[PDB]
Amino acid sequence: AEVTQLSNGIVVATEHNPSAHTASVGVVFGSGAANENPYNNGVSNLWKNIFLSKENSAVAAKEGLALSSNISRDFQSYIVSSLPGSTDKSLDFLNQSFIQQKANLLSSSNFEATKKSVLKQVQDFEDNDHPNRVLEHLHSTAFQNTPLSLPTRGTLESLENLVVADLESFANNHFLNSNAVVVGTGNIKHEDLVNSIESKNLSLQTGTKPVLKKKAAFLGSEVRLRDDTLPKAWISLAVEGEPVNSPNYFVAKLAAQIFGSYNAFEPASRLQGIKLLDNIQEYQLCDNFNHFSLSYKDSGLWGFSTATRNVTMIDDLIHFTLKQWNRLTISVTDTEVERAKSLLKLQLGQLYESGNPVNDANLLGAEVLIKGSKLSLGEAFKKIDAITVKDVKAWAGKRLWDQDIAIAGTGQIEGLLDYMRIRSDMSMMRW
Amino acid sequence: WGGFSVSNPTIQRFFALHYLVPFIIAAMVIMHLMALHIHGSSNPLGITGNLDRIP
Ligand code: HEM
Repeated sequence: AEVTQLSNGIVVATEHNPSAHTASVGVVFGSGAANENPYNNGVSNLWKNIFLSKENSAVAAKEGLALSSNISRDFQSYIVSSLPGSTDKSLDFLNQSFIQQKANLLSSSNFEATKKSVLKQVQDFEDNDHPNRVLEHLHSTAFQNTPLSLPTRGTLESLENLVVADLESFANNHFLNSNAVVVGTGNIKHEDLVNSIESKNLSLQTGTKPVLKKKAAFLGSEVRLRDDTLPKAWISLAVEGEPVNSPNYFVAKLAAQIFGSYNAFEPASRLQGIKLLDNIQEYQLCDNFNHFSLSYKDSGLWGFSTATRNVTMIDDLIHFTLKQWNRLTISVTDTEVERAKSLLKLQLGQLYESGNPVNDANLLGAEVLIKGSKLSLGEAFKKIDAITVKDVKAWAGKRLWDQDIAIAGTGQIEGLLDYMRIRSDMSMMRW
Repeated sequence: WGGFSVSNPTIQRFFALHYLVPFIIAAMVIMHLMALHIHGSSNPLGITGNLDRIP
């Protein structure tokens, strides 16, 4: 439970844990899909793919190292996992790929083979992963003509028109030192890693800063991807949520826990202490749903996603769900809040403390890049337990009550009513 | 007429009937709306409205 972070020439962040069996090392840059353009959209995802290319991956496999990368909206990460003893050989492969081979990975035979793979990759996503496809379009319409609208995997049209030069241009503008953080998770000590880093000098493009842009903004709107050939309807609906480092960061996440997630086929899920379940189970309004409180640097999204085969009652699904959310402003109970606290801790714990260091790296990296530090799991619980019904009400009355929404859906959505009908349900009539 | 010409019997029965018919018209309007409901309204293009309806 130690969050150590020091700065020499580069900012080093680590979180050591005795028993772990393995150690993960990697660099996390403060720029992701939110930094791209509509035309070079997908460059970051492309970088990730060559970094994991058969060539670069085989070089690490001989050495007994495993590679992992993750492209997000606000950040980007390249991670190498190793045994606690080879904590130095991971750094050799890291530097060898970001300075030495930052020209060998970009060969005309490797690039074309990779491009052909991310194309079949992004295509497969759009053709079959409907729930994530819908969630991606939700960001697209909610944050249209703004940084958060760009999809992480990039679009097919911007991808196929991408060249080696675009990779370089992005790398020379974002893979900078002032826009990076070296992260180490597993079991290795902070002093053990910082020494191996401060050993090898050479700045390489120091003092250089990444380009600036315009602030992200939420726009109440919708995108309907109707497709009657699909056997279900997948929808996602949300309001402007909370950005990371917001006073209500936790109040929002708790609010989403109150309604939680559901799976009609799992006996135990049908028994949860969620009032909404009394309404949706009678006629089986859906196969599943899940609420979320997505947070990013400039903004976020609070809402839910759902999947259903009850195509003639989608209006009841949306109506009952929105009536429940109305409650947060006027009648949420003490016990609902308390149930949420307990469940929020359990989920927040299971995330922050998993038996996998690669997840730890992403969580640590993403946090330190935005606030310059990481809030300890024990510190979070103190904030969570401090939330009162009055807090949730004040939050809901500002973020949910009579506020614009963003909608996205695909499949048999003929039954999903017009925007104004959904929007009207964001409140209730009163004397 | 109820007699040799338009007289008292005539006007009294016409008032009674004037009061009645509006209610028969009301019943006919319901039958009119029932027939309207099974196929819905038409539109200015003269073609199907099934591809884009709003509440
Ligand atoms: C008291 C009299 C009447 C009432 C209350 C009434 C009411 C209605 C209503 C509510 C509609 C739907 C909205 C509209 O299209 O305007 C409708 C449709 C229609 N009515 Fe009437 N109506 C009346 C008399 C008549 C008469 C006299 C005719 C013809 C001789 C008629 C022919 C139609 C037709 C054909 C439609 C369908 C229009 C379309 O969808 O294209 N109605 N009426």
